[PDB]
Amino acid sequence: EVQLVESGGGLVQPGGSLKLSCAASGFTLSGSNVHWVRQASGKGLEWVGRIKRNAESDATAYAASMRGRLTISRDDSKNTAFLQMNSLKSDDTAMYYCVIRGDVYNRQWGQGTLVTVSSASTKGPSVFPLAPSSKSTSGGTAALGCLVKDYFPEPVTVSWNSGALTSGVHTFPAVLQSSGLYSLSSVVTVPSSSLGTQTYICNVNHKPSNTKVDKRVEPK
Amino acid sequence: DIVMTQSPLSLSVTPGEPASISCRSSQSLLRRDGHNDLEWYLQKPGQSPQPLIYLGSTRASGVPDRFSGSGSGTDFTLKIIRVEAEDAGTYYCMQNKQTPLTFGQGTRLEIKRTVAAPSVFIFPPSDEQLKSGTASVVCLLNNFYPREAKVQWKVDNALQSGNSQESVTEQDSKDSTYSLSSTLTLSKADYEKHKVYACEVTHQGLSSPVTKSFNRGEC
Repeated sequence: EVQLVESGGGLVQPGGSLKLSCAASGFTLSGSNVHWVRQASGKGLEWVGRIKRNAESDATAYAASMRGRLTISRDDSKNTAFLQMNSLKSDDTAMYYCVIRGDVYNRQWGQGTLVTVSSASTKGPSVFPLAPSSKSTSGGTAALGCLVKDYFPEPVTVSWNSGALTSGVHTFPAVLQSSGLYSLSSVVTVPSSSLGTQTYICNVNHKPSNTKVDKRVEPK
Repeated sequence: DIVMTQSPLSLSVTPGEPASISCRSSQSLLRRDGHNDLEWYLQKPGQSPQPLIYLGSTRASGVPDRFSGSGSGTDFTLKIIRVEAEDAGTYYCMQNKQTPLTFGQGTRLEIKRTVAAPSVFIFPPSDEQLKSGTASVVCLLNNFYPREAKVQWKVDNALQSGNSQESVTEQDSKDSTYSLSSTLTLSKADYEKHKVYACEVTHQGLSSPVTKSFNRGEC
């Protein structure tokens, strides 16, 4: 199998540092040119830097905006590429992507890792059920959900019935409240004839605060 | 730096109809071998960008016939001969001639479908949230098209202004619809002081605005 594991992201304060990691599985990184591209929430794509392959003298280039604050390297013994970012500013907040330019995984992007530059502290969410009721029934369809409130930073992952329930699911983009904390709802529309028999659990994970909650949403 | 100018910034195409995206480079991207150092990426909602075209006109692996890249030197076109619901997302052109690599602004492709009225559901604060000392009323607008929708909140006939937040999902890759969540934030004391919580929805697909409400304490 071919894979690109990305980590070393997360919450960091202004002026702080972060070392992002790009772990390759199934192919040798020393033979590829590794690039880094960021995307601020709802924005476009911005190249950050790259490290050429061994046969290309491991040559590095960096974005003008990241003015002598970047260090790209590779640990070939770990088969991993690194992006070291210093003196971080709030405008460096973005999803950072590792991009392979080579024989394998050519022009393909990793899932990315979210970097949040903020003076706000981590907060685990409160998970509340959005119970199905007559007010949440329209014909022979019922809607139900989970309110994932008061967390920081992003992201929050929500699944239903351990990934077995996907059809009719809408996990809403997080909205930053006036408190500086995020809140989201994840909903499901289901048949109302299944309300008393089928169990509906929402699986919430806020990795930044190590909060994992399996919440059963029951009618009434 | 090479500047990449994409055109249009958005477009709405009905499935089966063609789509064309322009990309203009500030510098020549032409190679000695006849190709161009120009790529096309698609970013689907909740996903990383994915390659479509490279060398100006070469399709990436698994990318079908309906997608084509053409142009030379500075003027580039991405064509989708027959648009499909799955094509919903943002398209970016990119130059890989030299460092820094540069992208166009991005083009959002909306899949145009038949007008669909939302299904509307209202959720009172949970007993568990009320226990924690807080109250959120959730109004759900499910699977609608177009995205323009208006939600009005009333608490005992009092128009709520500034105490609600909305969130819209991106266009669904299968049915081409949007979903919206509107949250009304109030203190537990204010929630307990009132009876009728009403969510009024206005959308093209409804002849008249639809109201979903509950009475606190089922009254």
